[PDB]
Amino acid sequence: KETAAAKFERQHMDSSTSAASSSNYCNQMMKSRNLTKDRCKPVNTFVHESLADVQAVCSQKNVACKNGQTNCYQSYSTMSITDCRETGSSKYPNCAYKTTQANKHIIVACEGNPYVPVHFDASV
Ligand SMILES: O=c1ccn([C@@H]2O[C@H](COP(=O)(O)OP(=O)(O)OP(=O)(O)OP(=O)(O)OP(=O)(O)OP(=O)(O)O)[C@@H](O)[C@H]2O)c(=O)[nH]1
Repeated sequence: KETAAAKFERQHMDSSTSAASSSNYCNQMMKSRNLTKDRCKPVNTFVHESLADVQAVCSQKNVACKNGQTNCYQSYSTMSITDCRETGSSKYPNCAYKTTQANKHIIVACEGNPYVPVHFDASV
């Protein structure tokens, strides 16, 4: 099956673009990363940094995860991100999203050997 770390890259990494310029970015990216295949994933964040930079967050600031697990980490630096949020008009299979660009600290959960991001928890 798909590994958790690979799923995290597919759902949350987009180092190919410095930031969402396009109003259409989320519509396209939610679809192409398979986040709209079986339903419209309601909220999803893409991070525009190198994979090394995001993996490094697993050795940065240890914080509580929203679900109460203790294995979340907050980036010391802000990073460029895009939040995709489903619209109220959106109806599967024609999922529609608002594309919001920001620079924020990311919070990810890390697991494994190697210790790598497996879940996007929040941005702050
Ligand atoms: O920034 C984000 C937040 C989430 N995600 C993805 O979504 C999945 C489900 O994670 P979830 O936290 O349960 O989703 P959401 O409650 O709607 O998050 P939220 O940003 O909407 O905000 P919250 O978690 O804090 O809940 P809330 O909507 O504020 O509730 P309330 O204030 O009215 O009481 C995660 O695994 C991530 O893959 C993301 O990519 N970027």
